[PDB]
Amino acid sequence: IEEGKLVIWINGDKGYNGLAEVGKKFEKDTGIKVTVEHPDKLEEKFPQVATGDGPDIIFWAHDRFGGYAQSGLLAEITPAAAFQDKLYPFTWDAVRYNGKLIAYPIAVEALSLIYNKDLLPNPPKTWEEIPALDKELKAKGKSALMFNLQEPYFTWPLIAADGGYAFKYAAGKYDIKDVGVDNAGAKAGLTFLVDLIKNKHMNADTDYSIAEAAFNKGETAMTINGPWAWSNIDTSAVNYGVTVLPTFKGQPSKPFVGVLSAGINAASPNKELAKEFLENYLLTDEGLEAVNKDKPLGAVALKSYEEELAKDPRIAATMENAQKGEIMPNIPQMSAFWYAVRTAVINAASGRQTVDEALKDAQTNAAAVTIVKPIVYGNVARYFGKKREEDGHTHQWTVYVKPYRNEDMSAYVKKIQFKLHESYGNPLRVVTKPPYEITETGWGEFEIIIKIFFIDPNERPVTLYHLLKLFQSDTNAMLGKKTVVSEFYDEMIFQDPTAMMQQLLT
Amino acid sequence: ARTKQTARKST
Amino acid sequence: GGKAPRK
Ligand SMILES: OC[C@H]1O[C@H](O[C@H]2[C@H](O)[C@@H](O)[C@@H](O[C@H]3[C@H](O)[C@@H](O)[C@@H](O[C@H]4[C@H](O)[C@@H](O)[C@@H](O)O[C@@H]4CO)O[C@@H]3CO)O[C@@H]2CO)[C@H](O)[C@@H](O)[C@@H]1O
Repeated sequence: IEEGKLVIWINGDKGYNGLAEVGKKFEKDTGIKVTVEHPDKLEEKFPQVATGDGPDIIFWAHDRFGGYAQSGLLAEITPAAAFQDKLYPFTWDAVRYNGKLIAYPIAVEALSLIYNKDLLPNPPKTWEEIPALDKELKAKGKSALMFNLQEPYFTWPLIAADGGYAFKYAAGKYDIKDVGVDNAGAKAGLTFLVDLIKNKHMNADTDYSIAEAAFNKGETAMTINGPWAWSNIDTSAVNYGVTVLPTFKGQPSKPFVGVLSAGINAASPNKELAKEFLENYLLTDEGLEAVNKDKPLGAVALKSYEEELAKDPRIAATMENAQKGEIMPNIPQMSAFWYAVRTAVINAASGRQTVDEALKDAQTNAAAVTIVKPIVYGNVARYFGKKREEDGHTHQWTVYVKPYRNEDMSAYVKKIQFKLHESYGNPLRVVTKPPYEITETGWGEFEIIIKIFFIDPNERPVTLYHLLKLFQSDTNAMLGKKTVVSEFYDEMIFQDPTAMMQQLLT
Repeated sequence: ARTKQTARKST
Repeated sequence: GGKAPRK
């Protein structure tokens, strides 16, 4: 990652232009250029890199930061007590993982019901009214309700209303063996969603763009969305209200509450510059104002500015919904939960599965523990000045497997076996301690079979296949006999590993 | 254990 | 085994 520069990653639905303005002010004072980017799937891309060209700062809801901290991707932020007192202590709790602060909290987010005051003067208090309301609106060429059915974030409040939950809290922590995805409450909620689609009140294909376009053109009376969505509605001709989500079975819809958070990349050489920008430029009245102006943040973590914005009824409604909802866990298993429920809702909504089938798989998938160990492997190969005439060897090479992160791989790896071509003596080379590598000379390329064994003999060994590369394929580097580096990134995946093995992997 | 379903990336 | 200068 380039030094004397800040690269920031924020999601494309947030005020990235507003953030850029805070970056320009930072550049004005320090001379340090801030580059704000909104890459697709940044929250999936971040671990793949973070890095070479990974960001200095990453923005997301707090739910994903626990997984990043487990992998060791985040720097422990070091805000002074004077600074911590300026933000709401609730927001600090959301960015804490294993007793340590791993991100700066920016703003509290919750979904609200947004409705067209011209089309729908009195919004419905219940989900159960919406079919009737839609039939009445369909007669006038309009629809009652359209929201993102592709992302479980938007459908969860309905699923959770009558008893759906992610992880049961027990013994002072989230119990990841107790998932609340296929109980009567969850089934009732998703069934109500599936029935809306079966009855033509909603369309399984509806995504963020379609719902937003539909509501903002006055085609649908209602949508479900967060504060970030208000800017585009302002630009439209729609008179909108932000209100409490409809009740289901007489119980409030329970949106998962998000704390938009800024993490500092552990690989960043600009940790001090990141601290300065986040503490003294973004998390200020003027800084949050520039971002909020672009796309509203919700209830900001900075007390001073939250008090200035608190009187906005749209924020009051946001916090009303937040209070009836649940703070998202930040634990690593939240990733698995979100993917499982995304599958369940899309399959149930499309009609590939029944509600019972879809939620039974999600129950299993949400509880499936996956531990990922990124690795690098391959070879370096150096050309001799000239061919050694005795055995015709032209190259010295090292084949190797290394952890991608700076860790002791021998904590979970028992041994690595490198199977060389028959032309070598003792072709089965076994390495029981690091470094996991074999150095040799030769004349020829050939496939090396690499077999990685784990301390738990029941944990199935990983087999890798590597073509030992001696000769450069690039023509200019071929003419120049330049040193060959053929190495590959890969991730070893451990599924529901034994208790012993989980400790060794973490 | 297993390798990720996503193809290996050259570095 | 498939060994050659380039494979
Ligand atoms: O499955 C294919 C899709 O995978 C990707 O989406 C994943 C994410 O990688 C997961 O982290 C998770 O997403 C959660 C998210 O963690 C959580 O914060 C919340 O996201 C809100 C966000 O708080 C809010 O600020 C605003 O941006 O809306 C977001 C919701 O759209 O909820 C998410 C779950 O809906 O799970 C999803 C899988 O659903 C990838 O981003 C997609 O492009 C891809 O299709």
